[PDB]
Amino acid sequence: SSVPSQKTYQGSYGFRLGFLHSGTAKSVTCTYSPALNKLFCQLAKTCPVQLWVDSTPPPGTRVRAMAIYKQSQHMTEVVRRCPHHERCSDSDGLAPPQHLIRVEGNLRAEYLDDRNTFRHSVVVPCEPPEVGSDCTTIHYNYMCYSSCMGGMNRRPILTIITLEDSSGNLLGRDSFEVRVCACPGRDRRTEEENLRK
Ligand SMILES: [Zn+2]
Repeated sequence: SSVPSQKTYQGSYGFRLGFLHSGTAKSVTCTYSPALNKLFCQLAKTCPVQLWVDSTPPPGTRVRAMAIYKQSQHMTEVVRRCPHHERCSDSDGLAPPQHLIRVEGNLRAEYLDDRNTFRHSVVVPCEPPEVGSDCTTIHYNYMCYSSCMGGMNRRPILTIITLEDSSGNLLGRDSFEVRVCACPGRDRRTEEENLRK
């Protein structure tokens, strides 16, 4: 399948992602490494991602998330749940069982299977920040381990977040690598040490 662009693009509204500072304790379920631009998270745990804009986009703007393989030799392969997890009885009523990425706690989430590329994505309406806040947050879940056989199979993935208008045209784009693993704090520490070495 053709490969979606991963080029960072702030666009007219100054769109970019942000992440909370969670640390690398053994108790951490989700931690983001700025040095690696990489999120480490446990299976099906809440991953809060901040959406930042310099100016408010029009009503009907939406935010889409999609996973692609990071490595050149695999980026044409659709990222999907492995044969085991796609048959898990863990439906939330909205997400198709094949989709790796879910949005948690948003009843207006929509899930797309692209008719031409067959890629999966999940999209929600963009909303203005609440009273007293400067950004909005989306809660994502990753429903397969990076290591799952017959699925990601230890291959790294990227999540691409796109800001879109009501027709789906591109307004902004940002991305981050993801590792879904049992011990995100330990793995983030290891990979940051390797990068230093
Ligand atoms: Zn799996």
